[PDB]
Amino acid sequence: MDVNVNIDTNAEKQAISPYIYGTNQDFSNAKVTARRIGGNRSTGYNWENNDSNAGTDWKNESDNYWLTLYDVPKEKYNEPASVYTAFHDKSLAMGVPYSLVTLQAGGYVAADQSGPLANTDVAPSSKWKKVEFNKNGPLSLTPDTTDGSVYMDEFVNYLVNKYGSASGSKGIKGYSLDNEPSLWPSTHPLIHPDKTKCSEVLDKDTQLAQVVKKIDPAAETFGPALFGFSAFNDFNSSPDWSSVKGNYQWFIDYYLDNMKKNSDAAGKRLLDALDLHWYPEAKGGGQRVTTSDTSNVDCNKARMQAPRSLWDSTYTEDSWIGQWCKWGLPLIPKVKSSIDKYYPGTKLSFSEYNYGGEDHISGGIAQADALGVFGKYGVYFATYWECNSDKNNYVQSAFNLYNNYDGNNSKYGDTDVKCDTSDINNSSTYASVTSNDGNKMDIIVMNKNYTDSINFNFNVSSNKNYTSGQVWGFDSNSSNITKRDDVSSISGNKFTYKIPALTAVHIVLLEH
Ligand SMILES: [Ca+2]
Ligand SMILES: [Cl-]
Repeated sequence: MDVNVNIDTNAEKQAISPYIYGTNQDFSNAKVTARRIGGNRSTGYNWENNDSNAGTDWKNESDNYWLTLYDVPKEKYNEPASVYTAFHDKSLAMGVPYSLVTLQAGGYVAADQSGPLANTDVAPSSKWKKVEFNKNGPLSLTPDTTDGSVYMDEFVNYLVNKYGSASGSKGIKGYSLDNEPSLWPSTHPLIHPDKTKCSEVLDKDTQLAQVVKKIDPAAETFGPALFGFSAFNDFNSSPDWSSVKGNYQWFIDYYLDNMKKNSDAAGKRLLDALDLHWYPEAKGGGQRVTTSDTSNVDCNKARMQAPRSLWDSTYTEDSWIGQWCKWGLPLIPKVKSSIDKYYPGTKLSFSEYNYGGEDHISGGIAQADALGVFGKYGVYFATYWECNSDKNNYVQSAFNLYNNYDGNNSKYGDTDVKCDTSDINNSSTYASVTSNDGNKMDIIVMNKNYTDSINFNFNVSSNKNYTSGQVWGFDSNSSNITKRDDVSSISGNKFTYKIPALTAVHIVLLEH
């Protein structure tokens, strides 16, 4: 089929945030620009001794899981925050410019490593230390592990003491206000048996964000870290939602408006990034696309289309969101409208997401598309979450397609520009320019079609004169990014490139 692509390097310009190419889990061979330590294990992580609790993901088990996961040596097992310092040390060693780390708000953190806890061990008990936000006495780099409490200000202070402020080269840049708070009772029944109130989340986010700003005025806060659309909507059927709803379309408006009001009252921004998790509910072939089963072709197809629910008002996905909450899709324009109406200047983060089929071309194309979307639509931060025991070779290809396509860490541009394809069903196209190198334009082009090749007819409107194009890509035959044939000929900033089915490509155009 033929598809036209119209690029204008002087229209619809948008700064691409460098921190969209992040992860929660390290890749064996993929370039990242941001890393998070967060998720379910964060809520009951004790910084004083590194103990944590799995909650209902793993038998309410209190253990050394985070010590092993983050490769803390045995002689640092009892060093405060050794899990977080191993983590941020690795960020620095890798040259990764942004670490997002999680602080605790659930209410209690593991006191020991006694294994699976009984329902009788519900907090408060000898199994739990109480979280407090403020110590109200002098801070120590050697916190007391023998009392019944753990202090968040003392924790951040330890980290800043080691690394300095976020304003400097080594500082941790971001702090997450715990994790998935409306799921505290079902993920962490032993910490937080009761449903989380809208007023409770607001208050805890507000007070925890004030601790961060006190200790590191330059550090950024991420909240509320909502699990999914149900929490965006009515904070997962929060018992107090009816009484605080008023005119608010959804909990996101309530949350933004009140953080704005709370920030104005405190005299400083307390929320830097509205932080959200997005595991697509989109289905194909009767399956949610997050599945690892790639034998299901209609599921594979839905997977590559699913990123369209983030931005495209013409796309309808097969899900309960698509059926019952059409008002909330496409997601990013909706959230962006809420930000512009309730808390202007707030950034948007996706600290967990995963499109499934990680070891399949449909999983790589969907991941490549999600990364394009984040960059085109003003996402500040995003961190992929691993769902398939590191069987993620095509996910890694997508990351490398952007920032290490040639194995020499050549990267995508920092400025998104107008790049309109005539077929959004069968293709995705992103173009970028690099603010300090006018010699080049970078284009991501994917053929989402399962069987047919696409002749892409490119029309670049620019004052630059591009004369050569190089091409790198992956496809259904290999996750390995191979250098493909050069662009044939460029005449008057126009050229053609034929892409086979299920292929994702990075095109580099040069004036010279
Ligand atoms: Ca203590
Ligand atoms: Cl949540």
